[PDB]
Amino acid sequence: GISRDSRHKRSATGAKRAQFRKKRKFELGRQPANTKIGAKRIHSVRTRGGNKKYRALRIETGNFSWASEGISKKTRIAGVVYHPSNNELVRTNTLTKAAIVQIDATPFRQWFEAHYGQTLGKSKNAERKWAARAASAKIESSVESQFSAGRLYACISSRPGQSGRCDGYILEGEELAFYLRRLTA
Amino acid sequence: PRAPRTYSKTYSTPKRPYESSRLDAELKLAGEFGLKNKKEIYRISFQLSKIRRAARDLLTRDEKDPKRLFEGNALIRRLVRVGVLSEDKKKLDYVLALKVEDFLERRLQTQVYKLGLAKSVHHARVLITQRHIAVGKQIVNIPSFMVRLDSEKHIDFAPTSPFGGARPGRVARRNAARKAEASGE
Amino acid sequence: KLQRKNKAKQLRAQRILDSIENRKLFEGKNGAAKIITIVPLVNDLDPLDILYKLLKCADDEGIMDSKRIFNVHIKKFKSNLKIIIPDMTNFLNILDCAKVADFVVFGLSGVQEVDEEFGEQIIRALELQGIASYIGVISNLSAVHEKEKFQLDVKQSLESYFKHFFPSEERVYNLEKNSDALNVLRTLCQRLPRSINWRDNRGYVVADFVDFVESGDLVIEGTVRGIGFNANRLVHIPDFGDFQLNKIEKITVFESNMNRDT
Amino acid sequence: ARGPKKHLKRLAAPHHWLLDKLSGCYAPRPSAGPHKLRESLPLIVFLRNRLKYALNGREVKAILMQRHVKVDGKVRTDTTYPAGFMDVITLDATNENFRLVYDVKGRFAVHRITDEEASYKLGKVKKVQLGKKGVPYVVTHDGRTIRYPDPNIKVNDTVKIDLASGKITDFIKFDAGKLVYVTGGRNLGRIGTIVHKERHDGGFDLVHIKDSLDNTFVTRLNNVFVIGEQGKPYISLPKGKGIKLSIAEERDRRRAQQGL
RNA sequence: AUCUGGUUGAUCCUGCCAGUAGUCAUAUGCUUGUCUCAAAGAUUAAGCCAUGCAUGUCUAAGUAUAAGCAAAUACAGUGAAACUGCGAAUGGCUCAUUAAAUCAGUUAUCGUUUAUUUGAUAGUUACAUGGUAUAACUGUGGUAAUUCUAGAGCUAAUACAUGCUUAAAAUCUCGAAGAGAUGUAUUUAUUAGAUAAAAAAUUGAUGAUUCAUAAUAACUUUUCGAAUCGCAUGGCCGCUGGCGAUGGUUCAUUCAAAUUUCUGCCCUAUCAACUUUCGAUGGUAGGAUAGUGGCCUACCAUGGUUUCAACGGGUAACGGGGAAUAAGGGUUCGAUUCCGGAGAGGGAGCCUGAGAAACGGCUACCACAUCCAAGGAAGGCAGCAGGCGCGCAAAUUACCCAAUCCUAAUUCAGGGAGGUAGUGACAAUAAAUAACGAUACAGGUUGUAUUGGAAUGAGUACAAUGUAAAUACCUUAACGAGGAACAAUUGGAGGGCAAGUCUGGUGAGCAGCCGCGGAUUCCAGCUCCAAUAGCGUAUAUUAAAGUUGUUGCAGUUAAAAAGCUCGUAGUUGAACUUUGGGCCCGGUUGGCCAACGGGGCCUUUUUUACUUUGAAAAAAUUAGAGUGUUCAAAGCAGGCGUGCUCGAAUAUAUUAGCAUGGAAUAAUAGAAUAGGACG
RNA sequence: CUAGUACCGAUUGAAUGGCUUAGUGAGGCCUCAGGAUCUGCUUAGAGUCAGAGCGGA
Repeated sequence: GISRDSRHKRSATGAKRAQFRKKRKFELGRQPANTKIGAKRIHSVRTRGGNKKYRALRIETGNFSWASEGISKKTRIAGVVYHPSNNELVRTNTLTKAAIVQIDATPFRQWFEAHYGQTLGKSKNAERKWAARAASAKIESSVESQFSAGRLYACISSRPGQSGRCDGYILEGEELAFYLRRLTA
Repeated sequence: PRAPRTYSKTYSTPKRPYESSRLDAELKLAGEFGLKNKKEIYRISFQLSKIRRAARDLLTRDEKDPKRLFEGNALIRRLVRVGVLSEDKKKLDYVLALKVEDFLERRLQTQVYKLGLAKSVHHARVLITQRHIAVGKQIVNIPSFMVRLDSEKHIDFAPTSPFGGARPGRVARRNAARKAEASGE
Repeated sequence: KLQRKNKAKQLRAQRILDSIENRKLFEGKNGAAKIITIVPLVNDLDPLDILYKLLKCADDEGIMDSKRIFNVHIKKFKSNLKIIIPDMTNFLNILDCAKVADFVVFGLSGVQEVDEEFGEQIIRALELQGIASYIGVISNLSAVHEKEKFQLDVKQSLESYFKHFFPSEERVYNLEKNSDALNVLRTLCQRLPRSINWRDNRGYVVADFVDFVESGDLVIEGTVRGIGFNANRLVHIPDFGDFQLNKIEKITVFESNMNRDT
Repeated sequence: ARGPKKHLKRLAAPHHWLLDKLSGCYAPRPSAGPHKLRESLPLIVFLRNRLKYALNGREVKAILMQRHVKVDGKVRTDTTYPAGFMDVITLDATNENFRLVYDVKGRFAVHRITDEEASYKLGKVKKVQLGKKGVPYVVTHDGRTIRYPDPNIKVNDTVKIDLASGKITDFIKFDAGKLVYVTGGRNLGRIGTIVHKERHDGGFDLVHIKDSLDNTFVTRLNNVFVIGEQGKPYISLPKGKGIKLSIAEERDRRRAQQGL
């Protein structure tokens, strides 16, 4: 099938090469996953040594990190908005590593308003905790203004076709400014 | 497959076939020592050739070179043992002065003549091939056997022959029987 | 390099096709029979012992009678054989029989050696008229058994004698051994004979049957083996001289069209 | 080849086994085990060729299946089990113990030892590292892994192991003035003391050795095995003490003694 | 190591030819007695193949109700079939393809996978669950046909699928107490993994890491954490216990695999420019893989190699260890016993598995080709033996697991792998075909002819030995030589080149070369010479050959200096810089002394080439030490009293890489707008 | 007359091989679908009597 051999290429001088040997099994490749947003569908593939890979086909939820707050939540993925390698991936809503996506914000708000006791837009045990934390309740304005619409920008950091699952982190600082310019341009 | 058996050729052919002066010298040796072939002469001159090649090589090495000491002493020791070189001439420069007659003189065929027992080199050869001579206990039947200096004391008729003390041979027995039978007539 | 290789390949294709064209004549029961003749060089032997020991190794007893010509098909090699036995009383009839054979099987005796006044003269005469091919055979070597090394001593003597007349051959088979007799049978089936130059430039046939009609019109049926026949030819029969054929048919008819030699 | 190879043709076998050329087409291929193939000694070669207790390969198997032979205190029955340097072999019947150690020619000697010394072996430290849950361990040249080593032990040190229980009882640091055994290369089988070591970053370190006749030689560090303090070997040495002799010296001794 | 013959009527040169010797170089002709040893369908056709065989396997220890056999009421000995597990990816064969490819020496994984062996390692989640189950078996059948298989009725597991049980403490979150969480594996994001030195307003390793390892928040469609087998029958008053077998997570180890750094290859310019569309060179992101990388995709830049020979063409080209030829330097060869690569008629694809792009596995196409009831079915000898074809050119359709070793659940089964015998003037070692008296004659104890006792194996054979069983060798009772018919050949006799003024015939034959003959060269008979169980011929190659020349040729007149000058690549290039003199130590060798080597002190005191020493360069082969195989070629053995004991050395191996001592010879750099050194 | 040696060059006679234009394309593998059959649970057929509905292969 697909082969990863170097034998078929020209040499660096430009010379053409003759065929040395038939294709070996230890140098094969396989076809892409092209995973889409949908409802969970995962197959598995038997790899060298008897190990396993998981080949995600359809996915709908992932694990995302609020890195400056230090917490992770499971949440639903809404769609693909920008991709550095190829604009066709945006049209098709194909998920790969380094895609930029929007995610449902509500699990993070519910955490925040309980943890700091303050709206993001009752008993002594609670008030004492909020008072200690209150010094850290400030948040980046470029992030906070997103919560009115219910969606946040995030970047995919796992490889879905190799591991079967889609994980990432929320855009947070200089990165957020960069992609906002690219995205409005 | 099993490892190869090694073998080598033991004689060399003179490079000019009809050099008349050489033909005369060879025939005198064969008549003197009772040889059957020129090959028996070629064999000896082939051995003598290699001894000189080795000795001549060592003489390029300085004295007290450890290799010249070790291998030079071995070669001299080994020729003295058979009596080809006198223990007076026990020095490496004299090895270059040996000649063919020094080796032929040591063959069992000629020693059995010099000791008596036989009465010509032609008579001596017949006895050896017919199994009458022993060296120590062992019957020997090869004329070219090189007699080492220790063995000369122990050359004698074999125990299992006439001349050595056994029963008369097949023809003597037949004659006695017919005459005895006729004497009964 | 490619066209070098290509030429060599398509040349080999011709050679191989040519080898088939030769062999098709013997290819099977639909093909022609091969003519074998047995000639014992000593009256001690009786030729029926020779043939019988051969037929055993065919491994079909349905093969194995008031006659001296036999037609056999051998299933084991899909081969058609005709055996002719001459009458060993008529010296001249031996030459005539052997003159038509593809294979002559020489029988040798381990017990009694060939006599110069008769036995050798058979061999010498056959060589000088020419022989399509020859095989040396022994059938009775166990009659001098003491140990088979004593049999080998005799067999070596017979081979040295036989090779004097036929230096192309270096083996004489012992039919008392199954391996040899099978080897002989295989050769007769599989191998092609030499041609005979003076014969094959003429046509010849051997009679399967003969019939007479009214001064006569003698009918013969058989198989063509030479260069061929034409109805306008002339035909020689060795004991009787020349005669004219009037018709031919194929088992279409051909007739002597009188625009012919006389 | 499409996978591992099961056969070893004769002539390709290690030369120090001293097989003859002509007795057959093949040689015993060592099984996977504690020691590297090229420098192990299969049990069949020990029992048959050295001790002469067996005439055939078949008779060797008849011995092992009675469970007479044990290596480092455990019974073994695989004919091609790879014993190696510093192992202890015990034959209970006959009441004999042997330690595998090199002659100065670089061959495994037949060296007999007392019933006391059969309790322990030496091991060279190949690495030291933290395992899971943070437990440290050491690895020896014969592939043992030992939990909780003393924090002083470092690579190239040598360690004394009790064969029962399998626990460390002593160690010696790699340092100048120690005795060493050479276990590879052209100088295989010699014994001497460390003069000094050469550092070569990104390369191979070299060690300078001096023997008791004050000859000197140099070897790669990988070939060096520490065996004790100066003049105090931790084990009994084979006959001849690892002193190399020139060919002239050997000839003189033989004809002096053997030649009277 | 250093030859001889052939160009005038008469010579000396240049030049080539003829002769001579070797060949683990093949073929072929004549001849052939003994012992040891031994290659063998490579060359042409990687052409085509009848028939048989070449891979299976069980222990005390996975599954037994054979309606098998043979003699403790669940069973208990032995054991066909079948399920399960493991193996079949090793071995054996061949050399078609292939010219920076394969390969050799030398490196790297901080860039990755690994059945098995060996050593470590899981208190965290019922006194024994289910057929979503079936083979062998019993019984009813189909088809010309194959290792074809349908319908029906039974029953097992270490097969398949499910699912429990065992301590205490600490910490964190939520909330007064309480309640909840925590093993290991997976995926992501954060945190620790320190370090030269002092005064005021706990911590591992490396040459080197985002190493090893630990901590926090979560995630998984939910990995693993014993529903198993043999033997033994103890301790405490129904509880507790021993020695083993087979499995299982992760780490290390062993047998391995993949990729990779540096330098090295035959002929050709009647091949000078080549690569980039359709990846050519590089950058960023992604996909795919066990994993690095244009390996592939999107976007972007315009690069990469070359007269120090790129690119193209040829090879009757698999690479290397090696073989023949010995003054030295070289020339020619390596299909073939060891190491590495590739292939199974030609191309492509893929299942199972730790491992295959497998062909004694499967699927398709192309080319061949087998059986048939004409509906269909089946195929791969460059495994062993054998056949056809080809050609100058190559063995038996034999016996056996006794040795060497390999595989399996295994001491036991299996192995055309391997061994034994047959065929065998490929090559190699030893070595018969006669010795000695008398008489007569001649000679100085040696020749030439009638005559007599002794000696022996070739061969045959009782026996023992040999061997898995045999044959043969080694040993041996009996028999076994007088033209000792128990009878040695193959080429020559002008010269090169040993040996005929012999004799008869003749006026087609001989001759590598010069020549003979209308006879020393032809033919026949005597005699003589050479090598000899061997000798001759053809073809290729090496030496003599200084007719390929670096060592080491030649160019006025013999083959060969270009009409002439300029000039890039290439080769080559003047002299000069610390020299000399003192004073200690000092090893080796020979007579305190001399020579030859070496170290220290005093006297103003950048980068390469080259050479020495060392580690490395598989075994066999080569050179070489020891040892009475009866000697030898061989082998690695074998000695000594009649239990004791020495061995299986040593050397060589261009070049490239690594470590180290030297400073002659030959290159390179430095302070001149000082922008220099010491400060 | 015969033998020997070659050139074109007609048929493509009648094939073999390389390059190339246009058109077509077996098979297994990955993937979107399909669902002959088999089977678990469930209000409910009887003291197997159905039906329905929710799953797995």
